[PDB]
Amino acid sequence: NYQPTPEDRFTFGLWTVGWQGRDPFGDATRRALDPVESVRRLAELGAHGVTFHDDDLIPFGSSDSEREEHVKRFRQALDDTGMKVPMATTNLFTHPVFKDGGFTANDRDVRRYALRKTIRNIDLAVELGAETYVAWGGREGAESGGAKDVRDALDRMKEAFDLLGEYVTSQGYDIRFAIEPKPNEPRGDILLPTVGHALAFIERLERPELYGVNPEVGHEQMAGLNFPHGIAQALWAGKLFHIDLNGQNGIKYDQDLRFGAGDLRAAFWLVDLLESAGYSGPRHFDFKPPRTEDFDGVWASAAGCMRNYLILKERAAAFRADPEVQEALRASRLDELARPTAADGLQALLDDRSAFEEFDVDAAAARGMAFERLDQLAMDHLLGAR
Amino acid sequence: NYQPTPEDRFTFGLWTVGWQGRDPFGDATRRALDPVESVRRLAELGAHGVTFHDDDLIPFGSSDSEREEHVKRFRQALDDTGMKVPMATTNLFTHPVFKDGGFTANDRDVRRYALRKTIRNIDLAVELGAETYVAWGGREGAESGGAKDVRDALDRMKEAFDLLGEYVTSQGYDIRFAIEPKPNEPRGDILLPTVGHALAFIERLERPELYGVNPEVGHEQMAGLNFPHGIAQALWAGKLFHIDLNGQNGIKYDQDLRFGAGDLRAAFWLVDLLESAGYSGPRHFDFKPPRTEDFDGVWASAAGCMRNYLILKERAAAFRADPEVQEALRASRLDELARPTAADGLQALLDDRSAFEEFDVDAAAARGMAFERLDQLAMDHLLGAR
Amino acid sequence: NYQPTPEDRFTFGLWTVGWQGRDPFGDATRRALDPVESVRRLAELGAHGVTFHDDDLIPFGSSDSEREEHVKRFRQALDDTGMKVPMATTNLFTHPVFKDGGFTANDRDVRRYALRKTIRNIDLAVELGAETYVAWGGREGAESGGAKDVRDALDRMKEAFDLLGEYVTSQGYDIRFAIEPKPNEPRGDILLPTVGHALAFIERLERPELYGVNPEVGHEQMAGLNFPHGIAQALWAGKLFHIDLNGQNGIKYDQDLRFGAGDLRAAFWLVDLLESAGYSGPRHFDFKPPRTEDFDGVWASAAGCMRNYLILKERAAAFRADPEVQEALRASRLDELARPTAADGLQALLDDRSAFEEFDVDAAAARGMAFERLDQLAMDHLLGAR
Amino acid sequence: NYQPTPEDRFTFGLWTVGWQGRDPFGDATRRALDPVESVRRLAELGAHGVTFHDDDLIPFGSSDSEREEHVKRFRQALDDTGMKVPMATTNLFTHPVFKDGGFTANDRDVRRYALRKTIRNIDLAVELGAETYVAWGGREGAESGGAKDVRDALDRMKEAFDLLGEYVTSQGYDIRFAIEPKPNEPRGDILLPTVGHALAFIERLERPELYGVNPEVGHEQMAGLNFPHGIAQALWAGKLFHIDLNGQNGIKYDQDLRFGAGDLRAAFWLVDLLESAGYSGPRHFDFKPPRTEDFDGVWASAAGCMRNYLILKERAAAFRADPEVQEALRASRLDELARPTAADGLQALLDDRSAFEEFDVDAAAARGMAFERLDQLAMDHLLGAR
Ligand SMILES: [Cl-]
Ligand SMILES: [Cl-]
Ligand SMILES: [Cl-]
Ligand SMILES: [Cl-]
Ligand SMILES: [Mn+2]
Ligand SMILES: [Mn+2]
Ligand SMILES: [Mn+2]
Ligand SMILES: [Mn+2]
Ligand SMILES: [Mn+2]
Ligand SMILES: [Mn+2]
Ligand SMILES: [Mn+2]
Ligand SMILES: [Mn+2]
Repeated sequence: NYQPTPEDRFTFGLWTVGWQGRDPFGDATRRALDPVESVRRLAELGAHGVTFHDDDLIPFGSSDSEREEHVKRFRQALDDTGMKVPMATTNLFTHPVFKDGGFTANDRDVRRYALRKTIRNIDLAVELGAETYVAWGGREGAESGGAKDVRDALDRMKEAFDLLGEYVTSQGYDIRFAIEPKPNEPRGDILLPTVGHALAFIERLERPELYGVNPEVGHEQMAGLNFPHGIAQALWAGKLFHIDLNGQNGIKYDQDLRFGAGDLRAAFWLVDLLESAGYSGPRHFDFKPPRTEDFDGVWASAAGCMRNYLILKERAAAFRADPEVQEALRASRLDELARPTAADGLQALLDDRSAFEEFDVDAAAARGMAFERLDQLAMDHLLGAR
Repeated sequence: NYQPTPEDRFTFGLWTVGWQGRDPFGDATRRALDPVESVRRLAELGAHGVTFHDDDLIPFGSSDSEREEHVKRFRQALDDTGMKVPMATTNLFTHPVFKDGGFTANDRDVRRYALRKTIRNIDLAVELGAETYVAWGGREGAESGGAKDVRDALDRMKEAFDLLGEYVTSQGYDIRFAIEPKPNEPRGDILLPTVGHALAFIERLERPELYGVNPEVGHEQMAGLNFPHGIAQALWAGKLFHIDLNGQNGIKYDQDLRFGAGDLRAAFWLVDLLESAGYSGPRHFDFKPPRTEDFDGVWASAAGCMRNYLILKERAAAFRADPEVQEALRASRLDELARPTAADGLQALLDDRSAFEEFDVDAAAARGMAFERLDQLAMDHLLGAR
Repeated sequence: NYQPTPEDRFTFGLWTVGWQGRDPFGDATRRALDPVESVRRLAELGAHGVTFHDDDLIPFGSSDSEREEHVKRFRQALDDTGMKVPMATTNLFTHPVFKDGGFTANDRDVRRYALRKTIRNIDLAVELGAETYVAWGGREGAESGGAKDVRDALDRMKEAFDLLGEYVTSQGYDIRFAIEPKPNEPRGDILLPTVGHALAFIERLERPELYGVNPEVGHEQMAGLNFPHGIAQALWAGKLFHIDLNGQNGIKYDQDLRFGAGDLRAAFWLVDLLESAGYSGPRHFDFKPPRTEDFDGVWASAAGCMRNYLILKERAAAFRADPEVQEALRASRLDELARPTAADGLQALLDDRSAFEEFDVDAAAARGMAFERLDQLAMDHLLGAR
Repeated sequence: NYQPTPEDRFTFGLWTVGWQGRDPFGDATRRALDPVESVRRLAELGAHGVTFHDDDLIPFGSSDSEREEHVKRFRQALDDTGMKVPMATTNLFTHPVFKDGGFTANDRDVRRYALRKTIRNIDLAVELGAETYVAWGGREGAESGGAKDVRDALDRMKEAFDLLGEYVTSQGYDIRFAIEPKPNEPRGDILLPTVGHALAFIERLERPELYGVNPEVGHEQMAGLNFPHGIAQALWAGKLFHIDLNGQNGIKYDQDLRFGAGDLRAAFWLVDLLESAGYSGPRHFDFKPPRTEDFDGVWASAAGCMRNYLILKERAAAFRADPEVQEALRASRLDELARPTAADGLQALLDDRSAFEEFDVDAAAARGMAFERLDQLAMDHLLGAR
C-alpha cells in the first residue's frame, strides 16, 4: 500500500532524478538522462507531472530547430503518459555570465539578458500548460560587504519582477510567480534568504497578487528555521503558490535528500499542515538521489519521496481524527487559541476588570499546558504505536 | 578619542547593565542595580538615554503609590542628567503566566491580560516621552508541533497589534511600534523568527504605517543570517524604526555580547550601512556584560559598546571617502547596480537585440568582478593598515 | 505495551523531573520536588534508578547533621522502591564562585575548592553504590580570547582529573569517571566541546583506563554533529562509560527535550547502535519537561522518554532481523566493509596488480551502492509500514 | 608594508589559486592554470612554497612518460623560483570510484586501490622534499544510517593509516602524516569530523608518533567550534603538524574564503596563538578565490591571505608586549591559571582547610574577572585604536 496515483499530484523536476551527481568535490557518477525517459519512468512510478528549467529541456545555445525538436519529443512523452507540466523555471545560475547574479547582477547588460532569458521560457511554460513560474535567485547575493549594495539590489529585483508581471499581463497569461528563498549557497549570503524576506518583498511589488512563495524544506532548515511554521505563515498570507519537498539534516550545505529523510518529525507536521489547510497545489520534490546511487537507486529514491508523503498523510489524519487526541487538544486549549482575544472590542477590554484588576495570574500560571501528553500522542501515531 | 557624546544617541536598556548574571545554569553574580544609579553612570559615560521594560522600572505587583515613587525617582535622575527615554517595552516573558505566550498564549484570559499590561506601559512610555514601543514576543511559539496552530496564533498576534494600534490612535499618541524578531530561545521556535517574517506580518495589519522592526544583531545571527543584509531590506521597506546593537558568535544561545564583539566585520558593514543610509534613530545596545564581571566590568563593557561603534564609524567613512575605494567600486560596477535595468520599458527591452540575440555572454562572463581587491581595501581600512 | 521494567535500566537525574522551569528569560513554573517523591514517582513509572549532583541531594551550605538527614531520607526511598544510584556528579556550575570555571578557573583557590567539593561527593557516590562519576565542565571556557589560555587550562584540567584518579585509587574505590562534553552554553565556548576532544584529552591522563565519556544527545547536536557516529567512535575506543539520552532540534540552546523528540531518525540509529553493540550501562535521561507543564506533564514526559526508547528498540531489532534487510546490507556491501582491506599484508598489497595496475576503476565506479533502497527499508521499519 | 617574504613560510595548494570556479550550481568561470605558472606567480607574491594533490600535478590516467614530463616541468619552476614543496596529499574524492570513500569505501577493492594510489604519491612527495603528507577523507562517511557501520569503518581507517605508517617506515622516509578533519560536505556526515575526533583516533594507531592533525579554519567553524581553542588542544597534544588557513562565515557550506575574511577576531586569536606557541610549520592557505574573480582577482586574493596574516601578527605581538595589557592579564589572573593547582600533592590538598572548610566562597565569587577590559584592549590593538 501507500501506492501513489497521479491524483496525489506528485511532481518532480527533470533536474532531480536527472542529477548526474556532480558536487563541488567530485565528478558525475551517472550519465545524463533523456527527459523523455524521465517522464516515462516517473509516470510508471505514479507521478502526476514534471517541471523544468529552460536549460534542462533545451540545451543552452540550442538553435531554434533544435529547440523545436526537443520540445516536440517532450510533448510526445507527455501525451504518451498523461503527465503534466504544472511549473517551470529559468536557469539563471549555471552559466558563468550569472556569476554575480541574474536580476541583480552588478552588470546592467547581464540583468537585461537575464530578463530576456526568463521571458522566453515563460512563453514556453505557458505553452506546456504551466500554472506557476518559479524563480530561485541562487546567484543573487554576495561573499563580501562592498560587492553588493542590497538596497540597490532590491531595487533591481523589484524592477525585474515588476517587468515580468507587466509581461504576463500584457500577454493575458494566467500563470503566477513563486519566489523560492534560500539563505546561502552558492553565494555566501543570498538575497531574500527566507520565506519571511520573500513574503515581505512581494508586498512591495506593483501587482503583489501575481507573486507567492515556493518554499523548500531543506532551504529554510539551512537557517535552522521551523519549516512547518514558515509554511503556516505563507498560508496565512495566502501566498503558498507552490512547494518544494525534500529532506535536510541540519544547518549545512543543501543536501536535497528524498522527502521524509532528514527531519522526520518536521515532515509529519508539514504533511499535517498541508492536508489540514487544504493545500491544492503540486506536491513537488526538489531532491537529488545521492551520487552513491545507480539508476535503480534513482528511481527507488524517487519512489520513496512519494511513499513517505503518503505514510505521513495517513498518520497525521489518524492523529487528528483520534477522539483521545481531540480531547488532548481541548485540554491544551487549542480551541481557545482559535477564538478571538477580544471580539468585544477595545473599550470593553479596557473596562474588563477580569482582564487585569481582578485577573488571578497565579491561578492561570498554575495551569499546565499538557503539551507533552499531546506530543506523545502525536509520536505514537507517527510510529504506529497506539 | 572615540569619546561618545549624547549627540551620538547611544542608548541602553535598564536590563543590560542591570543584568545580575543569572543564566540557565547559574545564580546571580551581581547585585541588582537601582535604575537611578544606571541612569547616572550611563550619563557619565556619554550615553544619550535609557530604555525599559515595565517590570524593570516598576517591580511586578507594585501598588499605585509604589509605582508613582519609582517613577518620580527615575524622572529626577533623567532631569538631573539630561538623559532621554526614546523607547520602552513590556515584559511578557518572565512571569510564569506567560509560559505559553502573551498575545498568542493558548489561554484567552492570558492574551487579554497581556494586552492590558502592555496598554498600561504604553501610557507610561508616552509620559516619559518615548517615540518607539518595542515588542519582543519571546514566549510566542512552541516546543512541539501540536501545541500551537500557527495560523490561529498569527490571527491572535494580528488581533493584538491591531488593538494596540487602535488604542494609540484613540489616544492621539505619536508613538510607533517596533517588532523585535528572534528565531528561538526561550521557545524551541519563536513566531516571526526573522526580520523578513516580521516585515511580512506587518503588511497584514490594519494600519501598517504604525509598525516597523527592531532587529537585533545577535538574533538574526542565531539563524546564520547576514544582519547588514536584513537591515538593508528593513531600510528598503521604510521600516527600520529602532535597532538593537550587540555581538554574537554564531548559531548558539543568545549571547548578547557588547557591540563590536562577535562578528567584527559584520559590525563594520552594519555601521557603514546605518551611516550611509542616514539612520536617525537611537543606537541602542541590548547587551549583557558577561557574568564573569563585577560592576567595574559592567561599565567597561558598556563603554566598549560605544567606543567600537565610533571606531567602526570612522573606518567606514574613510573607506567610502577614499578615492582608490571609489575607483574600485566603479571597477566592480557598483555604479551600474544602482542604475535601472530597463528604464526604456518592457517593449524596448523585448526589441533590444543587444539584450539577447546579439548579447555576447562569453565576453560578459569573462569580466572579473574585482570584488576581492575591493574587499581587501575594506579590510585595510577596518584594521587601519592603509 | 512498551512498558518499561527496571530491567531496562532506565535512569533519571534528580534535576530532570525536578527542574522548576527557570530559563534565562523566566521564573520557575513548578515548585521544587522532594528527591524522595521523585524516587517514588520514577519507580512507579518503571525506572531502574536515579542520579544526582551533590547540590541536588544536599542543599549548598548544609550542615553535617542536615546532610545526614537528607541522605538518610533518600536512602529510605531507595530501600522502599528497589531503586539504584548508578551515577553521580558534582555541581561546579551554579554557585557564582564557579563563574570562570571549577577545575580551570583562573583563580587557583577556586580550582582547589572545586577539587575538594568533588572529592567529598565521590565518597558519597560510592556509599550510595555509584559505578560512574560524571563531570560536566559547563563553566570551563571563555567568552573572549584573552581570558583563557587554553593550553594552561588543559594543563589544569589534566591536573584535576589526575588528582581525582589518584584519590579513587588511594581509597580502593571501583568507580570510574565519565567526562561529558558540551560545545557551548553557558560559556561562549566550552573546553572539550565534543566527544572527540574528550576522548583525545583522556589519552593524556596519567591513568587513562579510569576515564571514559558521557556523551549527551543534544550536546553533540548543538555542534551539528551526528550523535550515532560519535557514540560509535566512543564504543570503538572502549570509552562509552555512560550516556545521556534526550532530544534536540538543531543548533541552538540546549533544549533537553524528552528522548525521541528532536531528531527522531538519529534516535532510531542510536538505539540500533547501542543494542547492536551490547551497551550495558544505564539508559540515562538528562532532560527537562518543558516549563509549560505541570507535575502531571513532568511524569508524562518522563514516561515518554522510556516509551520511545522501547519503541525504537523494537523497530531497530525488526530492521536488523528482516531477511530482506539482510539482503540489502549485502547488496550495499556492508559485509565487505567489515572485512580487512589487506590481511595479506603490505607487500602483497604492493604486489597486487588487481589493486592498481589492473584495477578497472570505471567498472567499480559504475556499481551503485543501493543505499537508498536500504534506507527506505529502515524508514518503513521505523514507521511500521512494512 | 606587510610584505611577505619566503621566510614567512607562506604556502598555497595548486588547487587554491588554480580553482576554476566550478561549484554545485555552476560551471567554471576561469581556465585551468598550468602549475608552472602558479609557482611563478606565487613566488612573485612572496610565497615560500606550494602543495599538491597527485591529480593536480599529474592528470588522472597519465602515462609514465606523461608523468615524468609533468614532474620535470614542475621541478624546473621550483628550481627557477626557489619555491619549496613542504606538503602533498592524495585525491581520494573526485573520481566516481571514490563515491563511498577511499580507505573506508564499503567495496574492498576500492579501499586497496585507494591505498596504492596514496603510496604512489607519497614516493613522489618525498622526492619533491615534502615533510608532511595530508589526508582529507572527504568521502569517508554517509548520508544514511544503514550505509556505514562506523565501528567497521574506523577499523578500516586504522588499517589504512597503519599500512601507510608501515610503508614509510619500511622505506626509511622521514615524512609524517597529518589528518585533516571536516564535519560534513561532500558526505552528509564525515568520519573524524573535528580536530578532537582526529586526535583521539590517532591514539589508536600502531605508531601514533607518525600522525598529527592538519586542521582547517573553515572546517571547524562549520561545526560552530572555536578554531583557536582546537588549535590549542592540538598544540597541547604535540600534534599540530600542519595547518590550513582560510576564512568562513558561520555554519554553512565550506566557503574557503581568503585568510582574514570570515571571522576576523578568530583569525587574530589564531595568529596570536600560533606565534605565541612558536608554531614552526608552513602557513598554508587552503582557499578559493571567489568565482566572481578573473585571474587578477585570483592573485589579489592570494596576496590578501598573506597580508592579513602579517597585519594580525603585528597587532597580536603589540597586544602581548603592551605593559597595560600585561597588567590586565595579571588582573584577570592569567598568571594564576598557569600555576599548578596543587603541586603540594593530594594529601596536602585534602588537609588544606583553606581549600574547603575555611574557603570564603562569597569573597572569591565577588572578585570580578575583568575580562571585558582585557578584551577591549585586544580590540583596540586589533583595530589600531590604542
Ligand atoms: Cl521588504
Ligand atoms: Cl505574513
Ligand atoms: Cl588532546
Ligand atoms: Cl577514538
Ligand atoms: Mn535544495
Ligand atoms: Mn527547490
Ligand atoms: Mn539578545
Ligand atoms: Mn534586543
Ligand atoms: Mn543538555
Ligand atoms: Mn547531560
Ligand atoms: Mn575548506
Ligand atoms: Mn584544507
